[PDB]
Amino acid sequence: AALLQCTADTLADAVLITTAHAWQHQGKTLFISRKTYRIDGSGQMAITVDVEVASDTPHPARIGLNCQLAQVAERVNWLGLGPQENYPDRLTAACFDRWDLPLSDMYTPYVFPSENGLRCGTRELNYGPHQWRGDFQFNISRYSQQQLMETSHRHLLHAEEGTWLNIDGFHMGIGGDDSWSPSVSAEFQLSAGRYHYQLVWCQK
Amino acid sequence: RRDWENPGVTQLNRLAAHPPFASWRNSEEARTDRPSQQLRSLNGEWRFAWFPAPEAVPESWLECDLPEADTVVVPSNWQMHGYDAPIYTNVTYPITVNPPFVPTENPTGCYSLTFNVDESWLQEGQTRIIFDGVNSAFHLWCNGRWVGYGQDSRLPSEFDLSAFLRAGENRLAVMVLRWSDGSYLEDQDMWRMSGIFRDVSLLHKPTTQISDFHVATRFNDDFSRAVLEAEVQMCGELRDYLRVTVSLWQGETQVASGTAPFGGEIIDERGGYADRVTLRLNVENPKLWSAEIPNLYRAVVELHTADGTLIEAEACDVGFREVRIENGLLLLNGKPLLIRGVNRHEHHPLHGQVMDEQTMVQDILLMKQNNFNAVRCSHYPNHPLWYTLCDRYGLYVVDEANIETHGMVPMNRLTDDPRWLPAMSERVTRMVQRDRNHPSVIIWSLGNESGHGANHDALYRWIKSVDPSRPVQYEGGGADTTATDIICPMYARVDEDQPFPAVPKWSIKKWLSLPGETRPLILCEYAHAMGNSLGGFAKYWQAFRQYPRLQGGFVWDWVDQSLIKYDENGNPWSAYGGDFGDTPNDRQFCMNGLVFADRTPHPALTEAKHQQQFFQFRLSGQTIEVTSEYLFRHSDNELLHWMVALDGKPLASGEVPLDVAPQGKQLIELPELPQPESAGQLWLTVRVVQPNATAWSEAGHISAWQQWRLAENLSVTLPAASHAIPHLTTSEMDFCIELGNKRWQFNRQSGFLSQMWIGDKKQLLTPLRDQFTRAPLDNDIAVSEATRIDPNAWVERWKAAGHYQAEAALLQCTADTLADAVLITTAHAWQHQGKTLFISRKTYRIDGSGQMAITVDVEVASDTPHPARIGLNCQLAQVAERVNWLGLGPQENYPDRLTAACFDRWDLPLSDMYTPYVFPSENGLRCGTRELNYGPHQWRGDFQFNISRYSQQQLMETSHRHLLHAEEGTWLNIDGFHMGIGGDDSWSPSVSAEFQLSAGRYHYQLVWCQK
Ligand SMILES: CC(C)S[C@@H]1O[C@H](CO)[C@H](O)[C@H](O)[C@H]1O
Ligand SMILES: [Mg+2]
Ligand SMILES: [Mg+2]
Ligand SMILES: [Mg+2]
Ligand SMILES: [Mg+2]
Ligand SMILES: [Mg+2]
Ligand code: NA
Ligand code: NA
Ligand code: NA
Ligand code: NA
Ligand code: NA
Repeated sequence: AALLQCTADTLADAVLITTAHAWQHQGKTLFISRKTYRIDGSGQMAITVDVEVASDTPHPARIGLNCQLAQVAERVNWLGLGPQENYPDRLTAACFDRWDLPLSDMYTPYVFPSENGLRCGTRELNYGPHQWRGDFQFNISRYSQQQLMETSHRHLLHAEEGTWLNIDGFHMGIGGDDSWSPSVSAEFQLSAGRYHYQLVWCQK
Repeated sequence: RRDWENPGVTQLNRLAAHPPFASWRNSEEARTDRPSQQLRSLNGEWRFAWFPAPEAVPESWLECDLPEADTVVVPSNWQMHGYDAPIYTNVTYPITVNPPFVPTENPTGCYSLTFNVDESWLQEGQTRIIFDGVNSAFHLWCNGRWVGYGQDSRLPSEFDLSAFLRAGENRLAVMVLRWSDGSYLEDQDMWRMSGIFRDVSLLHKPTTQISDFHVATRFNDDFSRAVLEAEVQMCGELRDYLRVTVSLWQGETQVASGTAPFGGEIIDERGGYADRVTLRLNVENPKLWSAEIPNLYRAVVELHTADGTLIEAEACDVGFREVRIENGLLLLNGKPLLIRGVNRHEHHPLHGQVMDEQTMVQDILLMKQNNFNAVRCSHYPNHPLWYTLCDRYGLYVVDEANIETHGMVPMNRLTDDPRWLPAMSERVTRMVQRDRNHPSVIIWSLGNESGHGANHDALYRWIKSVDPSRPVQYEGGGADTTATDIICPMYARVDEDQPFPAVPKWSIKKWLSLPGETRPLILCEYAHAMGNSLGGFAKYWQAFRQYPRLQGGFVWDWVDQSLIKYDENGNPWSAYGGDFGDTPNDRQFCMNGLVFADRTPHPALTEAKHQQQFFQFRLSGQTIEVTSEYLFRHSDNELLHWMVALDGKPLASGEVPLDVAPQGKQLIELPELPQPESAGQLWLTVRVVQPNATAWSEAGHISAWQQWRLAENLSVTLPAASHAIPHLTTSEMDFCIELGNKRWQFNRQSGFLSQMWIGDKKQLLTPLRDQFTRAPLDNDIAVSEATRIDPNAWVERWKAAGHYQAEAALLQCTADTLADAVLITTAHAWQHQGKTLFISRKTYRIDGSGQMAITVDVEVASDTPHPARIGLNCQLAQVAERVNWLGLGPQENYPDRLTAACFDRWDLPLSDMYTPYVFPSENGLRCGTRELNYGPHQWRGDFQFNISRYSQQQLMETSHRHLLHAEEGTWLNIDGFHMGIGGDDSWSPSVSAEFQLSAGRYHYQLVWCQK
């Protein structure tokens, strides 16, 4: 990430932070992310994200945010598709409802670890004292993506401190027509060029 | 007798049907297709009188011209001259359905002509009269004596006048009935007119003459050898000294010839045809005919005495081609066709159903220029010159019998009735008899929308027996009945099934594989081009290219059937159904063309040209792969032009000749290019240009194109700090922002941008407000009527939900002062009777450079019908001469109809940004636009827009283009999102799901600035 802009403004009942960043590689701009964070008297933090993805870069795996929360909580409660793991091209069986599971059920122990446990079509997510509202896809677990990608076998994974939360505005399909060639259908690739998503993070 | 109310009497004294004759008496004139002294035209000024019924015609008319008659031009349709009204009805008959009777008030047209006959014509031989087209039935008298009668408005009726004429002056009297029993078989979707609307001629033939001739061409396995076989029949004095010589010419060279006496092979216990002879000519390495290379030979048929006297000669152009269906594919000269077709009615806005050479040529040129290779004679045999022109210019033809009984209930009531077999047989048999020697004709059709009756089965078999060289098709009764060799549905969708009981229209892809099915599938009609339509056209072409057995289709249709009317002032205007007092009527349903009645294209034409391209392209790296879809020719008149531009600015370009064999591939490696560090998207556009003119196009004609995005360099460079900060002033009713010479005013009661000044000049006539509706397209209205609401049509669903009348409720309107800008925030709710349909949340950020950034986020209730658009609109005070944009163009393009458009910088006169569809609706949109410039304004983002002098409300409220009036200023519609236009059909919802705005939440953003 390269910073382009970072400003702060006060409005009548809130403070507005505005940022812009570019992600580059070998001098090429891959992605540009523009955001606004508006924090109001109610304590709700409204996050707006507008991303540009260069047309000539391979369509990305996801367009989201992530962070490592300091806390660990017993349950995960959401209003979205579930209860089990579901992805864009594999979510027909999931149902829109209010689901509540222990944190570990939000992690899928595939023998060869990878991105896993996403839930799509979520409008509200509750974890510890935190609540996130919007229309997004998310995964939450004790393992960073970095770990999952560096680890060959599930038995060798170790819970990190805290909880890693990935909240996505958009996520690529998983494919599977075959597993020895590109198998994600065009309609599930993030090829729109410009994406927008918005979330509200507030306290419970 | 009322022979016009008796399907058992379709003619009286009519001569047998046959292929075009001219009775040349010199073989070289026949070879050259020069005029024949023995074939005269009686076209010109005739005498005419109109009567309300046949009972009103006075007997004196048989012997004398009526003083009150008018002199009129023939051929013509009398409605075109104003004698009575033409009627526009689609399915329902124009007369009460009570076969075989017709109304007793039945417009009768009394035509007459005094003409000359030279004595020589009467000293020997036979003199006949030929009426190429009389609608719908007629009695003929010559010199006051009754000659005969004929029915079938679309084929020639011939009568021998030998015994009725005299040297010098003679007078014809033709009593034409508008309605007859033949009308029950002429219910095609078109204007219902009448008269002597095709040519009238007089032909002299010798007493011993060629009465028919059939030419066939058969080949060996690889088409390197052929045998032309010509069966010739004579009438007259049969004698042993007679012979027939058939000679075959390629230009001035005689390639083959055969001579034989009459007397065919023994056929049965009683012998053979002593009045027939079959000549067989071997032809080595024949030049084959196709729509791609219409190679033709000339066959001259000489009837002569053995010792050398030519009696008469007949002739035809011959195209060596084989048509056959094998293994489920329609093959032409052994290769599978891909039909880029169109249905074409014979229509002229001034002349009605009278066709002329110019018009026909004009149409074939445009068809070819637009990548069509085939035409369906919807729905009757055409004027004879049509076939000659398709044979010479090269178009594949589906010749269709003049049989349509759509309005019956059920549709096969007459076609399944043995009593109507005779009438139907004539329509099929006479067509085959006349048109069987034209190579352009590749498929015979039994007629249209007449259900499926046993009469169809019988006639299907008759053709199969008499002419095994062409497949027979017929759509009625479900498009895959036992009366068709080809599955030929109308408006079947690509992926979507429409399972109507008894006659379902399956997805074409699914249809091919139903249990036991094996036939090829070619839609006889698809892509209903009514108004702003052709949405989803590319979906059909992708399917056709992907599945071998999907062999194309015929678009509906070529030309709008509008008619010219004149206003008080005498200015012409385009009329449709009901415009002549005609009722019941089907309004605008008569206009479904790719082109306007004067041949001006509608925007959809470029979409068809593009999807129908003959060259396909793939890009890998800087290697372009060109694939030819031609089956027979090499790309010998083609060059590849390539150009790279950055956001519309040319950076490089070149040309490469194309050398690709039919079905072949050519790899083209592009040069090291521009790697610009400057911001923007690089775009590659390639075009195939024909350097040399052809019979159908001018030098430089563009036949195909394609575009691809190449490298993109996203701008990361920051705007230069401004030495200014807009000032805000507030009152209870407004928020006013000032910056330099600029000012913005926002109304606090409505929540909208009410005015803007540049300098001190007001810029808006109406505020900028959200818009979620469109002036409905023909496809949105479909078959809805005020008198008969269709609740499933889009327009009706939007109406019912209140979209057109919902009112914006202000939920919030705030102003904030930033470090370097003023920020206005608003939110509105659109509601209708208790229900919140849409919520619009926006921010307007006006900074120190004078730019206004607008962000819009809309929510759409999931249970309201998906809206036509999600955008803003306003009436600008200025009117500027040009419109310049960076986006898709240059022509009108919509989400489901934009493949043909190319992204570039376009600049057109304002008026070009409006599409004058006869029936007004939402029109002129251009999609995928990044920057729009109009006068002093500039708008940037990623949107679709239209701009014109006509409001959506005005377009929605006016039924005819000629009644529209430019409003003050210019109306601009800038959409974040716009619904597809549809058109798979125009009488049901046809917009594909992926083109409906059903996302629930929508985001768009624009920046409005100056210059
Ligand atoms: C309106 C449908 C029930 S019939 C539909 O009408 C169209 C009108 O342009 C064309 O005539 C089509 O051939 C016909 O199938
Ligand atoms: Mg009759
Ligand atoms: Mg000779
Ligand atoms: Mg003589
Ligand atoms: Mg019809
Ligand atoms: Mg009507
Ligand atoms: Na891994
Ligand atoms: Na095909
Ligand atoms: Na029509
Ligand atoms: Na060439
Ligand atoms: Na209208």
